[PDB]
This record gives sequence, structure tokens and C-alpha cells, in this order.
Amino acid sequence: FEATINKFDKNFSAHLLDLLARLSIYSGMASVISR
Amino acid sequence: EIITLQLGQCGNQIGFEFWKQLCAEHGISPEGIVEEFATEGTDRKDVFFYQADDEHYIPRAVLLDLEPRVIHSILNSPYAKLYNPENIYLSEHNNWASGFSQGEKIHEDIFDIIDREADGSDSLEGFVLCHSIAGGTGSGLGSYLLERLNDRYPKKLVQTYSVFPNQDEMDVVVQPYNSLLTLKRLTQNADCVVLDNTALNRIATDSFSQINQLVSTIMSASTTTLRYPGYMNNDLIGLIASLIFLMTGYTPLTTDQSVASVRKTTVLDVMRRLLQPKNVMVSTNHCYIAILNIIQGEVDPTQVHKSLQRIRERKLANFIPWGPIQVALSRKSPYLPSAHRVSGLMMANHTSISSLFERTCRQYDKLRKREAFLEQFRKEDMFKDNFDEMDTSREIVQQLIDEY
Amino acid sequence: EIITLQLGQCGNQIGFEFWKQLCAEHGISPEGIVEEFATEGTDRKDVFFYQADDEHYIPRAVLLDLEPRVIHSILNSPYAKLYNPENIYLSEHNNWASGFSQGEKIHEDIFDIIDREADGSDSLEGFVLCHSIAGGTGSGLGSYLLERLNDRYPKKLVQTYSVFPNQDEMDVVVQPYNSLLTLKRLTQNADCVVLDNTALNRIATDSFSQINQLVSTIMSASTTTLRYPGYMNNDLIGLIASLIFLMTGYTPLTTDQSVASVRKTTVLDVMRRLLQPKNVMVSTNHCYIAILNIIQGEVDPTQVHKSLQRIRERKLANFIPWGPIQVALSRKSPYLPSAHRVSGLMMANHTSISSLFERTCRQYDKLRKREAFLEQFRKEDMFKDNFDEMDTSREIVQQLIDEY
Amino acid sequence: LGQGDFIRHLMDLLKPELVRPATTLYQHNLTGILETAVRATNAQFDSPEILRRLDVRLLEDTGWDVFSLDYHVDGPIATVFTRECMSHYLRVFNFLWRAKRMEYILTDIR
Repeated sequence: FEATINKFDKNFSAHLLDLLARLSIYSGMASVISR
Repeated sequence: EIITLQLGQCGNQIGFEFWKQLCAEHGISPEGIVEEFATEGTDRKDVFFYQADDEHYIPRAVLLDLEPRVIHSILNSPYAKLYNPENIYLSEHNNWASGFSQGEKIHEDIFDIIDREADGSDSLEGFVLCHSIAGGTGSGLGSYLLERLNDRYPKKLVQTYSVFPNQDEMDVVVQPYNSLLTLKRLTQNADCVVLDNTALNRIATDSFSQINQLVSTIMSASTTTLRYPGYMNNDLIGLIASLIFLMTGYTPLTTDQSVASVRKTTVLDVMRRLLQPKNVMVSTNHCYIAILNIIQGEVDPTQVHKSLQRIRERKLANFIPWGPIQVALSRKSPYLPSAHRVSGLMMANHTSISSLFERTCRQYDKLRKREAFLEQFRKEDMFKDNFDEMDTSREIVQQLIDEY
Repeated sequence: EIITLQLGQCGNQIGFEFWKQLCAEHGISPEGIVEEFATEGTDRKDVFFYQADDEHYIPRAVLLDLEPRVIHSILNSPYAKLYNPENIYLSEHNNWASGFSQGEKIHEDIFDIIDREADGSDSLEGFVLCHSIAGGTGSGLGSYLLERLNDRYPKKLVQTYSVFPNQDEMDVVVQPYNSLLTLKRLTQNADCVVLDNTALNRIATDSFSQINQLVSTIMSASTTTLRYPGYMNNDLIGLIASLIFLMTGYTPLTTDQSVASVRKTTVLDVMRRLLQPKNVMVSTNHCYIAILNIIQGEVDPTQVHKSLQRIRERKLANFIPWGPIQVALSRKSPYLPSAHRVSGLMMANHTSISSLFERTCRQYDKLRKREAFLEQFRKEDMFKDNFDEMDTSREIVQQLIDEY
Repeated sequence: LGQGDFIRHLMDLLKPELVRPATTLYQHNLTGILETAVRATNAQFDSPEILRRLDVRLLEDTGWDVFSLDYHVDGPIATVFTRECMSHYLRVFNFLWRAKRMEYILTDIR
């Protein structure tokens, strides 16, 4: 348990930096980053 | 649904004016009747009231007190008939130990009343407590009730509006003991709104009737969205999760005579005003932990986003370095005049609150070294043998300060 | 947008009559209501006013004063309700050192007000200051505010209408010190309108109400084009760049009784009149640095070109030998009667203004050699130890005179 | 540019954008800025019909070389402009845009 919580952090934070990445490349869809 | 437990003169009044504000908002007549214009109302009433076969609505409130005078005056008010005589309780006949001893003595009837009220609600969500931590009644009785409640109901929230003693003003000579013990109990059992007379009256300036009118305003604005269902934040637990000790501030704290300056009030200016230490109703690069802003009236989420962006860029706030606010919107009651184009209430968790306890600890340590006013405490059974309770409470508060 | 900071009795009044003129021009009711005939107005109002949810308009003004009497009288005027009570500030309870000491003392609330006002404008452009340099209040308070403002806001313009003490008339016995220090601060922090009672009253002849009515006329005519957008000169920075100490003159400075002589007023005759030393409202082959003429009413650019050509040929003016004017046109407000077929206002920079300081320096040097009226100054902290401040200020003014 | 009040605010908002090269410029972003200017300045009090036609176009460097307004017109009114007045106004609008940024530069230096 003490060793798997830190795994989720490295796993979940990796997907979030992917969501904020693709949501930036656009011409709304740009105001989501400010949310 | 929810229950309100108000103790001591402070709590008794707090409840009086809180229910005054509620009945004003929901269009509830003083006698419990409903006005004709509000017959088709859409507002949810179950949260704080339950209707009766006579069509009248009864608050989910219980009155507790060591003395009769305050409640007797309450029952002479125009709002007297509204309350439930069954729930109200008065002691037949200023110390924390005495208060807790009585609480041990009068367990049965109090919990009878509480159980009766609880069984009348399908989806009770938590508890609300209003009391003062200095006086003998509020401190000890709230301590006892919190202990036995957290024991009895391990699946209900416990929210309190605790009033803290003035410090710049030298009121309870034995305040340090009661405050320290009540804080022990709050940390050890309370789920989640600090209050102090000093800064409250400071903002009021710059009778208890007006002070507690402001306090009731704070409480009602806190519970608005729960009362008025919307899309988000449709439950108290949603509130608590989004933040978790607290402090509060309300922008449109304006007298009935101060409406002459109808200032064009955006959302940005309000949410900004909620940040300043002046508006924080309570009195090491201390920083925030959480901020929530509930906004009433017309609101454009574009304006909210712009205000958030600008405040973030202007860095008017400071946050924890080790962890990554919230702006919720509600609707005003359709009845009270909308003298304010848009209004704002803020509840936040900020580390600076630690100072409070450091003062009280300093106060308490400033007495325990000389054994001042311990004679009465030794009288009660709890402090009959020793005062290890006091030492444990002090160390618990010290641990909390260290944690902050 | 813009903010106005008016200090001392002089500044307080100046502001009163300036806002009177503004509300007259824009068709703003005394209470802040808008007249029916002006409902569809095209004039821009954001520059000096911001509207309110109650449809009323509030000036972007702040009232400062060491004494209550003047502002108390203001709030008894028919225009009282217009101002914002929040912004107005009055000291709860005649020297520059005392003024600066108080400014150090009351930093927090003043800058609170200023920040609140600033955050309500998207495109604030600069600051406007109205004050007198002789009296204790205006001089010291303006000094402190200018210092802390140039420190706080390094990207905003700072414009002032500084009133200089009469000299032919022997009013402030300690005027040399306050004037010299205020000039130090103006050179060291002020972005950019000199004013003197002597020549102002001279032209008035050939109560403070009428004098400051004329001054407010000057200010409003200066800000007209900004208020009324056109093609060119659509910003204060455009004004400043086209010139950069200043002096001013206005042609149609005619009493309400002196309209009987409806003189056929071309543009040529006006622009000519703006050149004479008589019309310059302030009192070595000294020459010009810059000239700007803003013209109101019907205007044919052919007439303007012809007037410029003829004046250039007639060489009525003198220019710097080491460097290579401007005539801008605006539109009158659609409301005030156009008693003048065409009107003209002139703002210029001319080297002769140096003489002013040479007088004051001569005044100051005429006292520092004998240590007159320094007892009060030693009382304040700033001049508690020494008066090196005074020496630095004097040398700075001397450097400015040498530069001219 | 006969308005002056509107073009002033419009040159203050396009400053952070046009400084970048044209490759990173996309039309869908500037329209929100133009719409913001028409709302803030005095051009808001205006006929909604004519405001429906006023938009942006991207000429085809730097952002100060490919920006220009269009004001397309179709229908019966298009028989007065005839695709040649719209090919002449844009030929003029460049000279009034350059002589307008060469001035707001020189009032920034000042």
C-alpha cells in the first residue's frame, strides 16, 4: 500500500501532462487550461 | 437535511437570528404560516425546516441552556410560536468542568430529543453547532455533546460556528481553560468556522443584535447553494471535501442606510475584496490552504475566468509549496430585495489561524504556572483527582500548531 | 481611463469645480442620474466616470485632506451624493515635514483606495494630481504620494495641476521650503501644468469660485479630445510625446455677462491670441520649446494652414536654435451653448518658466542663511537629525535651472 | 480608420500577438480580439447589420504584415463595390495601417 500510492502518482500525473498538452494546441478549447 | 445544536446565551441568540434570516429568505411567516406570494415556491425547505400537518413549518433546531432567561425572552418574541416546545430544553435550576458534569448528568433527555429529530429525516447529512468557547455553558456542554455524538453517530458530519473570546479586550476570566479544552474536543471530534468578537466588531464599526445578524448572514450565505439546488456543490460533503479550521468573509456587509452608494459591482471586484485581511472577519511566511468563493446574483463564467486569470497573474495570494481555489455560483432567494447586483462570500483555510492558539496557549501557560482559579475546577468530579485532562489538551493543541 | 488625486483645500475645491464642469459637459445629473435628452449620447464617459448598476455614474476621484471642513462643506452641496463615500478620506484629527510624516503614517488606507479604484479600469493611462505647493497639506502629501506612486506603478503617467504661491503679494510664510521640496519631487518623479494665483487673478481682473472655475475650464479643455474621440491625438501619451514644465492659456475666457460682444472669431485670430504673454495664465533671449493649440468648433484645415503660414512669416515667436508647433482639432460637447463660433486652448513649454524657480530659490536662499522658521521642521522625524534633504532639493532645482 | 477611437484599442490588443512570426498565427484566435474591441470602444452603439460583415482576413514575415480588415459585402449592395472597390480599399488600408503603427511607436518612445 505504502509503495503503490506513489506508483499511481507517477501514472496519473503522466496522463494529465498529456491532457494539458493536446488541449493547448488549438486555434472554448483554449480557456480549459485556465480552468 | 441537517440539525442545529446551539448552546449558551451566544448559541441561543445565534440560532434566533439565524432562523430569523432563514424565515425571511424562504418566505416563512413568523407563526410558521406560508405567505400567499410564496405558495408556489421552488425553494427547497426540507434542509432546515420540516412542514407540519397544520401546514406550518418547524425548524430542525434544539435549544439548550444552563439558564432560563435567554430562552424565556425568546419565547416572548413574535417568533416564539415557531419553535417546537418539545425540543426546547431548559435546566430546572461559568465553568467548563461544571458544564461537562451537567452534560454527563443530563445525557438521557438530550439524546432523546436528538434521536426524535433525527428519525424524522430520510437523508440527514450532518450536524451544525453554534456556541461560544469561553463561557461555562457553551464550552463544556458543546464538549460533552460532541464527544457523545461522535461516539453515537460515526457517519454524520459535524459543523460548528465557534465564537472565540476577545483578546485585545481583556470577558471570561477563566477563558483560557475553557477555550483550550473546547479546542481539544474540536480537534479530536469535530469534522469542520472560527469566529471572534474582536475582528467581527472591528468590521462592524469600520448591540449583539447586529453582530449576530452579520454572523447569521454568514451562515445563511454558506448554506445557500445547499438550500437552493443547482448543478454543482449540491451537498455539504461536497463543500467539506473541497477545502479539508476556517475563516470567513462577506463583501456586501452594508448597513440598511449604506445602500445609497449603489456601486457598479462586478464579480471581479467582489472576489478580489474577499481576499484582503480586512474582510476576513477573524483577527513565518504564512500562506493559504484553500479558498472557496460562493457568488450570488447574475454571473457570467467568462467574467469569473477573467477574474481568476488576472488575480493569478497579479499573485495577490500565496499558496503551499507542496500542493496544487474554487468559485461556485448560486441563485438569490426570489424575495429579499437584490440591492446588490452581485455579491460574494468567501470561506478559506489559511495557516495564519495558528496564531490564535499560540495566543491562547500563551494565555494558558501564563496561568498554569501559578495555579489561578483552579479551586472551582477541583470541585467537579472530572478534575477532582488531578488535571491530566488539561495537560493532554495542551499537548494536543501544541501538536496541532506544530502540524500547521 | 484616469484617476484624480486632489489634496489640500486648493485641490479639494479644484476637484469640486472640475467635476462640476465635467458633469455639465457630459449631461450628468447632480445626483449621478443621466438626463433624458442625453440618453443616446455618443460622448465617451469611461475616461472620467464609471457607471453603476443603479445607472448612476461615479467619478474616478479620491478626496484627501488634513482637515475636515472643506470636504464636509462639499458633502453639503447639491453635488454631494455624486461622489463615492468609500473613496473619500478625512484625517480623524501648515508644514511640509508634517505632511510627509502623516503620509508615511497613513500609507495603507490611501493605497488601498487607490488600488481599488485602479482595478476597476481595463486601460488606465495615467494619473492626474491637483494640489497647491505652498500649504502644508498639499505640498507634503503630494510629495509622499508621488514618491510611493512612482515606486508602486512604474508604467503609468503622472500629470499634475500644481498651483504656485503668489509672489507680488507677500500667503504661506514658510512657502519657500514647501515649494522647493515639492519641486524637487516633481522633477524627480512627475511625468508632466504650472499654475500661479498672481497672473491667474490678473487675467481674471483685466472669489476662489471664479478662479477655480477658470482652472477647471483649462483642465477640461485640455482633456476634451481624449474625452471626445476623433482621428488624431486619441490618448494622453500622444499629448505628452508631442511636447516633452508647461504653461497654459485659453482664448474665450469671457464672463457670462461678456457675451454681448459676439466678435466674429476666426481660427487665425484665436491661435494668434494664444501666443501673447498676456494670455499665458502664469506670471537671456528666452524662447519656446513646444506649442500645442487645441481648437473647438467648426474649423477648416485650410484656415489652419493659412494661419500657420502667416504666423511663421510674421515671426511672432522664437524657437530653439538647436531643434526643429502643433494644431489639433476637437468637437464641442453637444450640450453647452456654443456662444463662441470657434475657441482655442494653448499649452506650451517655454524656457522663461525658469524664472519662477530663480525667484523661489532666491526666496529660499534669502532664508536659509538665517535659519528662519526651522523650529517646527526639526520636530518631525525627517528633519529631526539634519536638513540634507533641503540641500539636495536646492541643488536639484539649480541643476534644472542650469539645464534650461 | 475614420473612427479613431476603435482603432486605438485595436492596436493595443494586437500588440502581444503580431510580434510573433506569421507561421504561428491563425485567424480563429484574432476574431475574439476584434470582437472585444468593438465591445469596449464606442463602436458598440452601432447598427447590428453592418457589424455582421466586419471581420478579419489574413493576407498571404510578421504579424504586422498579414493583418487587415475585410468588410465583405454581397447582394444588391455588391453592385456598387463590384470587387474592385474591395481590391482598392485594401490597397489603401495598408498605407493607413503603416502610418498608424509608425505613430504609436513614436508616442511610445516619447
